[PDB]
Amino acid sequence: MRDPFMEALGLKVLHLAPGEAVVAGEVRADHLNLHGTAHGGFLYALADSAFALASNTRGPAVALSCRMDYFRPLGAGARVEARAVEVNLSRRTATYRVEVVSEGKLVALFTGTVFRL
Amino acid sequence: MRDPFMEALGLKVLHLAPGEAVVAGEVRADHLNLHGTAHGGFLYALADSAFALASNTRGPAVALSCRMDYFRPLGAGARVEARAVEVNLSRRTATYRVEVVSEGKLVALFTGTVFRL
Amino acid sequence: MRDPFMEALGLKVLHLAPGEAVVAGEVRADHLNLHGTAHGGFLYALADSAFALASNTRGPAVALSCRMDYFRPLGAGARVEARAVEVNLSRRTATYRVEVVSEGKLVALFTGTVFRL
Amino acid sequence: MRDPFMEALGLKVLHLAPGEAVVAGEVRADHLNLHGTAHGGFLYALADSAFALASNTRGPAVALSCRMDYFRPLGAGARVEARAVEVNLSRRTATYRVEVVSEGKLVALFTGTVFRL
Ligand SMILES: [Cl-]
Repeated sequence: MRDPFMEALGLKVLHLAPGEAVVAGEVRADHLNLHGTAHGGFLYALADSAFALASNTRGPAVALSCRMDYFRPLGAGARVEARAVEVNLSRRTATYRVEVVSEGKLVALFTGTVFRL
Repeated sequence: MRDPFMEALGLKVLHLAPGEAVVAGEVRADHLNLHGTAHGGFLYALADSAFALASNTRGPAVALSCRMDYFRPLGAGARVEARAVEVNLSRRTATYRVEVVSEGKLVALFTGTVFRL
Repeated sequence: MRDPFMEALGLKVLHLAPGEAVVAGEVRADHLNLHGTAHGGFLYALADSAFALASNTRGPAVALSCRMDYFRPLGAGARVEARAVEVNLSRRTATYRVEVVSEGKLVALFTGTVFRL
Repeated sequence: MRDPFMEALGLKVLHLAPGEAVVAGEVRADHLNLHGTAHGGFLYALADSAFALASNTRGPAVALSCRMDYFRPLGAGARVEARAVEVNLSRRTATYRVEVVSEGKLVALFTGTVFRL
């Protein structure tokens, strides 16, 4: 398993088991947006990566629809984690909840559904 | 206006006007996922960037909730664009639709709502 | 085609063609919520009905994920329509955009994806 | 507190406390769709009602964006519940997760964000 984008973003896996995964990273200078806070795409990439790993432990799967709800902004240097858990596993689709956490606070909530190939 | 993450991803602005924006990029080797296709986070970052620029033409705004629907995978070298248009503009919130297109095909659809500061 | 819930809500079809549908209704006294405005479930039911009809013109399909963005409240007596159009049609999934309109104003935006049986 | 639509749908409250609520109902003949299963609008109305009650325990609030993920169909006679819990409470917005359950099975997952008036 090699994910070029995860590697480019400096992400690491803290846990991987059937139906679940935790991916972590640190907000670097190149991850900031025009507001000076962690770009929504960086936080989403983090959650999506945990989502991808968790869902693929059940077999090949690709994202269909994902929702990202942002609660708190993060600045450079912030250590963040995306914790993915399985909500539903069906024959051709599956859904996961991914909590994005930093220093014990829920920074964002990701909800995604995949199509099982 | 300087967005470190957009710059790091090699994104460029093709259009910016009141309530709308178009951001473009090319899928590079470092943008691929474990599947060998454009990482969902890269495509989302592209759409989110157009969303951010379009929404901020109305004044400071931050994302609340965003949905990303994926329709077609993209490989390295693909030229992609995210076209953001305003769907609703309220006093404290606004919503935008962002079409992600590559070679005339709709690759994904992004729907997002911001909170106006 | 008989839909008990659509009938119970007093909904009517104003258009049905391949990949698209328009469903209309009027906000009645029994459709109001604790706020005295059209219940979110009534507006969603309206959009979902147009979504269901439009998607099923392509063959049997059931909803996977749907998003409803609310922009303006409606009171009793308001005439409302849900206009569904096809955004993407794939082999096993399809996505539709449904605009909820009343007196020329966009009251809400519904985005939904179905699984094709 | 009187909600005409909840009453019309035969819904009842099983729990209400700060930041949370449980609403229950039974799928009646008039709640079925063209497929002969519980209409998506009925299940959404159920979840939305729990969402509305839970969010309003914190003060007046109206829905901004809601997502409904469907996992299992329900037939006439099914007893269903929507359990709403608070995910995030901010100054002007709040987010809730609502699990739709029937006979111990997760039938659907609702995720919604409100604007606090
Ligand atoms: Cl959504």
